[PDB]
Amino acid sequence: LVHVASVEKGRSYEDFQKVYNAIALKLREDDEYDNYIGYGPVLVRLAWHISGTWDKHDNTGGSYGGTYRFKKEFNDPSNAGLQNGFKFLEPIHKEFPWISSGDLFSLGGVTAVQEMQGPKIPWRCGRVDTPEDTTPDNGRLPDADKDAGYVRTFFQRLNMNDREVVALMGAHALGKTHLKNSGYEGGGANNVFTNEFYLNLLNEDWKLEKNDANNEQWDSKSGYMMLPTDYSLIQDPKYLSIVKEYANDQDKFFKDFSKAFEKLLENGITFPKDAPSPFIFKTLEEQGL
Ligand code: HEM
Repeated sequence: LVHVASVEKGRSYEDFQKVYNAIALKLREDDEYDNYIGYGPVLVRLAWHISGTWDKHDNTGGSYGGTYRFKKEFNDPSNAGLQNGFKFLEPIHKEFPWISSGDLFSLGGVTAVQEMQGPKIPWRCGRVDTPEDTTPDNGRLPDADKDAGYVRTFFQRLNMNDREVVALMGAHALGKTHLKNSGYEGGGANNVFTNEFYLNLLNEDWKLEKNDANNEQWDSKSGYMMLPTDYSLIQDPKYLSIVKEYANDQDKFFKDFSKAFEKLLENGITFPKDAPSPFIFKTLEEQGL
């Protein structure tokens, strides 16, 4: 199964920077969502969930086909709450109807991370919408109530190693859990990209509590929380070493996150040898906008 990237006809860096800017401007404007968190975190989650269906064994799923637009994937219980991100992007797509759905969803994630003062994430175009029958079945996204062994094994399907996994999980510094979406409640409600996930794991006094949905979670008196899969990163000796590294080196975390997140967004896609190189978008701030 081969998915070859194909650049939207006649489009170049300037076209994609315009789309970036439209998303970034809307992020700034629609700032009231989720008690003033804004849409940044839910867009990062959307990019991850559309990519995280990938299976290295047969090259099914992944960001290429834009299949989240189809009912089966849109209504995956693991995707509860992402409709809010989809709605955010819908007027963007109407203004730029030439962009593919996978390109839009993935670009949304890049734009959100950058606009939240995260690292630059190189991004490549050319995902092509594929038909409804290529939509992966539900159940390929991970459970939260599990341990380190589960996390490790799970991410092997996505061709991610221990360092990639720990880097990617740092995105949990963003946003929050919502009881109605996932059965977990709480979080920092933060919309600036930092390495604070690692600092919080190492520095907070964590208590194992049961929430209103009857699920266990780790809570601190500061008001932070961790999922069991989050906490597993300090229970496993290999993960713990990497957690400590990122807690003590913000730049290293940024660099590793950028590489891992691009890889996540590109899994399953074959780029022809004459495909454009990756784009690095300027932020609104860099443009003076
Ligand atoms: C074992 C892997 C993972 C599990 C079990 C997991 C689980 C969850 C759950 C249960 C929520 C709360 C959803 C809700 O209630 O609204 C959440 C939120 C989030 N996740 Fe993960 N996640 C995982 C990996 C990742 C990765 C790899 C990324 C990105 C690189 C990511 C980014 C986020 C973001 C940004 C939010 C906040 C969304 C919001 O504020 O609306 N997650 N995750």
